[PDB]
Amino acid sequence: SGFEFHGYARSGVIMNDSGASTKSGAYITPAGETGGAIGRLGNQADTYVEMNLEHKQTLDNGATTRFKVMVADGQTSYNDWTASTSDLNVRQAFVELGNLPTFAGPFKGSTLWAGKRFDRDNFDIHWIDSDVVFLAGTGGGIYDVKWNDGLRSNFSLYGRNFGDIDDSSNSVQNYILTMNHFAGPLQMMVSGLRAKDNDERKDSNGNLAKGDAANTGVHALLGLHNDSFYGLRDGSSKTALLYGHGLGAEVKGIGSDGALRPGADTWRIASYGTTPLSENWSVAPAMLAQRSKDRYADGDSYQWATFNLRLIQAINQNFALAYEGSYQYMDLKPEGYNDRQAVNGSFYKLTFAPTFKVGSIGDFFSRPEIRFYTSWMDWSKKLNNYASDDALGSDGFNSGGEWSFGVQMETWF
Amino acid sequence: SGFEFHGYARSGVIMNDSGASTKSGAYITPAGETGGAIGRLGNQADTYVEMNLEHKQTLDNGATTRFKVMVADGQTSYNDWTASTSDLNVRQAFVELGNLPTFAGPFKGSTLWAGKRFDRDNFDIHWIDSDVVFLAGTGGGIYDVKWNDGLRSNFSLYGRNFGDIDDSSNSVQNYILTMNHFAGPLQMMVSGLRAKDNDERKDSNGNLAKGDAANTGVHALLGLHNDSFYGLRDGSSKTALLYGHGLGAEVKGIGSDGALRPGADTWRIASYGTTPLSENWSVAPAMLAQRSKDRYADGDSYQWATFNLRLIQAINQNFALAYEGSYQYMDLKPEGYNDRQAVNGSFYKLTFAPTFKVGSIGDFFSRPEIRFYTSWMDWSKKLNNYASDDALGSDGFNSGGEWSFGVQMETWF
Amino acid sequence: SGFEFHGYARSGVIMNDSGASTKSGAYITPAGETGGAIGRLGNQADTYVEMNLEHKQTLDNGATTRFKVMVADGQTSYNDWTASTSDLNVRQAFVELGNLPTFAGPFKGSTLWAGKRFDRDNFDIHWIDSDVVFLAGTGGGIYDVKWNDGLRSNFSLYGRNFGDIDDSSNSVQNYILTMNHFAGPLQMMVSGLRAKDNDERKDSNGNLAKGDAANTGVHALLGLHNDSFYGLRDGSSKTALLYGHGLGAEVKGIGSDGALRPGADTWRIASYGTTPLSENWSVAPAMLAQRSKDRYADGDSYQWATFNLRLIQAINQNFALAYEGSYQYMDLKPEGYNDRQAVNGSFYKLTFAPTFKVGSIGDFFSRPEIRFYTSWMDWSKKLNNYASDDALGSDGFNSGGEWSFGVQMETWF
Ligand SMILES: OC[C@H]1O[C@@](CO)(O[C@H]2O[C@H](CO)[C@@H](O)[C@H](O)[C@H]2O)[C@@H](O)[C@@H]1O
Ligand SMILES: OC[C@H]1O[C@@](CO)(O[C@H]2O[C@H](CO)[C@@H](O)[C@H](O)[C@H]2O)[C@@H](O)[C@@H]1O
Ligand SMILES: OC[C@H]1O[C@@](CO)(O[C@H]2O[C@H](CO)[C@@H](O)[C@H](O)[C@H]2O)[C@@H](O)[C@@H]1O
Ligand SMILES: OC[C@H]1O[C@@](CO)(O[C@H]2O[C@H](CO)[C@@H](O)[C@H](O)[C@H]2O)[C@@H](O)[C@@H]1O
Ligand SMILES: OC[C@H]1O[C@@](CO)(O[C@H]2O[C@H](CO)[C@@H](O)[C@H](O)[C@H]2O)[C@@H](O)[C@@H]1O
Ligand SMILES: OC[C@H]1O[C@@](CO)(O[C@H]2O[C@H](CO)[C@@H](O)[C@H](O)[C@H]2O)[C@@H](O)[C@@H]1O
Ligand SMILES: [Ca+2]
Ligand SMILES: [Ca+2]
Ligand SMILES: [Ca+2]
Repeated sequence: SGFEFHGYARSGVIMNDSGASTKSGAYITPAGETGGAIGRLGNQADTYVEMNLEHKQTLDNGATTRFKVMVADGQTSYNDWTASTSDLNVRQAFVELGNLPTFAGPFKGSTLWAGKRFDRDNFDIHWIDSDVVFLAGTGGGIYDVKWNDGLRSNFSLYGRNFGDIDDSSNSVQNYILTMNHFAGPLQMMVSGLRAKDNDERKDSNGNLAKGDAANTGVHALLGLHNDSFYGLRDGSSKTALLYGHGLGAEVKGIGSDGALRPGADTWRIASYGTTPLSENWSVAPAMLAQRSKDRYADGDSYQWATFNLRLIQAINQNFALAYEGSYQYMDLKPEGYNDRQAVNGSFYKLTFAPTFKVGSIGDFFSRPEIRFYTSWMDWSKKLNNYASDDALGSDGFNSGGEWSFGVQMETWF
Repeated sequence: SGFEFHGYARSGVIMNDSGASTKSGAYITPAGETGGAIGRLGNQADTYVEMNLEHKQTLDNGATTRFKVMVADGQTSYNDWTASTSDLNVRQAFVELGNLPTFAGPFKGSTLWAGKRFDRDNFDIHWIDSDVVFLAGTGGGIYDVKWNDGLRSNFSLYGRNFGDIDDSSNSVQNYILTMNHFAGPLQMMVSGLRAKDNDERKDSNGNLAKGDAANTGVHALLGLHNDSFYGLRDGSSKTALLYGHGLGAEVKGIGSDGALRPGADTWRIASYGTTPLSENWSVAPAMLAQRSKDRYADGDSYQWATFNLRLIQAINQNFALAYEGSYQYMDLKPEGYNDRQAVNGSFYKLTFAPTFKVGSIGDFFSRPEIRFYTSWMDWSKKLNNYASDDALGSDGFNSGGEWSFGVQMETWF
Repeated sequence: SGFEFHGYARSGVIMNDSGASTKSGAYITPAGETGGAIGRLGNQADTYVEMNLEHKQTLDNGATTRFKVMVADGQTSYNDWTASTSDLNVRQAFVELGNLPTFAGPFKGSTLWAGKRFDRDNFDIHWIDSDVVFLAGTGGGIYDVKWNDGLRSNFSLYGRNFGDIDDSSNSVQNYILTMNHFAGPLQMMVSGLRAKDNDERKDSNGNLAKGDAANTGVHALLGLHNDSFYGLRDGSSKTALLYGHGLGAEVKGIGSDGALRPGADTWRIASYGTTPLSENWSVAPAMLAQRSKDRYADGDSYQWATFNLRLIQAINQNFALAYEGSYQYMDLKPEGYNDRQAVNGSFYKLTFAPTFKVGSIGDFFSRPEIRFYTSWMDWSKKLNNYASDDALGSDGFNSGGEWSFGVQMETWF
């Protein structure tokens, strides 16, 4: 065949009760810095776009060829001309050679790839704008090596960079070796990471950028992909247990954190489900919790847990009422790192969003959708103290209740 | 259906009688700073490109779905690699849900939209590179609410930003509420603008960026869309009378000027027509005049009137001779704002441009076209004094007559 | 017709025997600064992408219409988000009017164009990532003016810029006039270049950027396009003899070098061939040699010669073994320019690269291909002294043997 255009786009407005700007984002809480994402409905004011241009090809012998480029940009500005603050950048550029006649045995229907890409098998928890696992970078590998006709595996090498790619003395390559095995509903992912002399990166001045930074890492994922809402109702669900040590201590963006100590230790649990309550109501609960010790400073600790609950109610074939509630508890002990002060407390979010679409309302993933919304946000005052250049506690976002309103669209195809 | 690729692109060269650079642009005159556009033929040396990638969709029930992104860049450099000066940026990203089976009554054939976009109903005077009205930003709204079967209306909320989107104390959101009514050839547009605490934006130093800047504004447009050359000959024409106060004092780019005073008052007239003189000649006159008082400085005044005249002459089915004459009078009293000195005088432009195309020559909008040209420009010497970093009066562009030559292409599809 | 998406994309990884970064690139040798490219197989660690979006159109009368934009970006970073270092930029934007019913005689099937583009008739030596001739910029022209039914010619005007396009006193336009004639396998190209007052460009401080820089230039290309491997075996081959003086002294990127002296004199020879040794082996030898005197400093001299040899061996219908050997000699006498020290010596490169593809292996240009590789590089220690911020001699790339490994994809469609 030929060309295909795919992509994602969110774009909207959010204002407080006075018709002016406020803070918003799935990562605005102090916990957000270590991955503590909260509900995103009516809580995203940026114009984010991803453009996927593809060149597919099928040969008569069954062999496939595929090329894809991803160009992305994310703007907080509402203006029609954002050249000065543009973030337009090529995120992906890779080729896939699939179903080769020459590959036999366990390599029968396997697909070889190379270039810069997001791993095909990454997966996320949509309502919280957080990936469960996100393996990206530049490299190569093979998908779907079928063993015994009931155990498939992926093997790959992904390369990333740490520090300033322009400053040779403050730049390091981080490599990741990963084997991903799938056996029915079960998934076992194991990665080995390594960035030689990461601890010896000198900044522009001549001093050590870190000194106690890790040079290696280990990462693992244990996942369960169900075809029912946790086995008790129609729907679907996914549960994943993540573990990381050293450079592997950042369990979502694998190999994306160059500041982790050798002893940085992380455990994380991601879980969510989709289930129809009635021919008009659908519910999707999700939880993300993490425990990270000795991450950036000796003796530090970052603990938080997010609970998100999205509910849609079909009224028409085109109109639905969506609701979202987020709850997050956090206890962060930064030990002076980044001028952060130890903090603990909770964050809450309530959103009511009338939604229009043409697709199946009971489907959380049917996308052309336009929504109007209102949110209420509150939190323990102590969280204001985590940072001084933070969102919580800045000018006009420190009181108890904060109200926001807006309109936005979101799609993918 | 699926994917659609649409766009615009102009690109070419302009040199003076010595084979070296000169000044060019529809906005080069002192009047240009307040909107005083002049003829653009042979007067645009940049490579400007707009790329529109769309994903349209039609459901069996008549409902439509549409997503569009616009990526643009504008370069003055003639080089094949402009990475260092690139202005590539996402101008638009929106979705439209049209003709929903669930929308009845006045909402019958209406289309709902959200995201970042240029209003569907903006319209321009092409030969002068000036929109009559340009509503753009991020928001949402609805098009074509049919009342009594002879009165359609559009309602919407558009959001924009003033100042540095990165500097929190020098950054403000400006919101625009607008109702646009159409009744046959008549159009009545009304907008309310509001940017809370615009007057309190402190620059990076700590001082007020303005102090006497407006926080609100009002804007109106009275348009007449004819199906004849001003009712006296075959063709078409449009006339619009624009008025603005406060933040609405910038009558073209609505909500785009954050330095306007509360008492800034502006009146503007836009008018043009298209008419075939014979089966081989076509003429298009256009006029843009403006009166703006107390705009940026107390007691200031900007007045100017542009007269453009584009003539084409079919010689073949592929060759045409195009001519353009521009005349502009201006009287500007800046009262010391920006180091500008009060000035008054006139500007002239004559352009002869052999043109090649495949489309209908009598049509001013059939686009694939390549043109060669020569231009002569002259103006009142006094205009050289408006500014010191101006175009008129810079090194090599201060004498009486100024000749230019070049080639350029222009399209849209 | 409508839309066409075409492009090029290379993307991969290169690491040394310690799993860390190394130097790589077809232009890393001291000779590279004056065009001395070496083998590129397994010697390109960047993610370079070119996206070509086109809008073609054919009218019933045979007349064609074509619009093309090329958007490119090149990153050395392996990361999935390169907004901070993005080089995304519009490289081309042009229109072509082909086969006009009105064009008769020698203009019969000729094609008119204008805008920013790379000349349709540029051609390169692929394995060494070097164009033989590269005419690009902004202008207009005509392709295929048929004389006597055995002599075709292209005539064109190309515009380029020297210096900082933003700094008016350090900015100059360089214009190129070129006539390119083809008579069977023979090609004769002649260009006149001129940048008025190039020698008078004052940098930001107020001093002359150069002072002894050239204002004009001359360029000539003599080429032979064969339908056999140098007339002794099946295949193909091309040989070109290039000459340049003054501004024409940079014989590849015509009009792209603003620092050349008036007496800069350059001779270059490019030649390569393609030939199948057997139904499984294919060989492609290539040579690039250059002699450049009085280039940037009076009495300077840059001489070098690159010999590249690519060999592929089909093992399957999808698996091939590719080998590449590069040899380069250089004798450079910079005469103090840029802090370079006169140097002489040779560079060697051996690369073994198992390659996967679906297309014709014996075809060096069939593209979807994924390769794994290992390279060995060594050079005369003296070359380390050419510059201090060079690649040869930097930290960890100064010893004798340097090994590298990696995987990468490369395509075009
Ligand atoms: O359809 C798969 C494809 O969609 C993207 C957006 O282009 O992700 C969106 O859709 C997913 C469902 O398949 C959601 O889980 C996700 O949150 C949403 O952004 C791609 O990332 C994915 O490849
Ligand atoms: O799939 C792309 C990739 O983008 C990230 C940012 O790294 O998230 C953006 O794109 C998603 C598309 O699926 C959106 O759902 C998300 O809202 C947006 O921020 C990744 O999380 C995702 O893997
Ligand atoms: O065809 C409508 C579409 O064309 C654009 C360029 O993409 O505007 C061009 O064509 C108009 C005629 O429809 C001209 O009036 C205008 O000056 C010209 O740039 C778009 O702006 C418009 O949506
Ligand atoms: O339509 C896009 C929008 O771009 C502006 C700049 O804001 O003008 C550019 O794009 C036009 C496309 O119609 C071109 O005709 C014009 O020459 C170019 O500068 C607006 O005026 C226009 O509405
Ligand atoms: O196929 C022509 C077209 O391909 C490009 C890449 O898009 O060049 C590639 O293919 C050429 C063979 O036709 C190679 O010689 C060249 O090295 C390779 O990059 C374009 O440059 C060319 O227009
Ligand atoms: O064809 C585009 C043009 O790009 C240059 C850089 O000016 O080279 C890049 O693009 C080529 C596409 O054919 C690639 O083959 C090449 O590897 C890449 O660096 C020119 O050499 C080429 O003419
Ligand atoms: Ca805070
Ligand atoms: Ca001046
Ligand atoms: Ca060196």
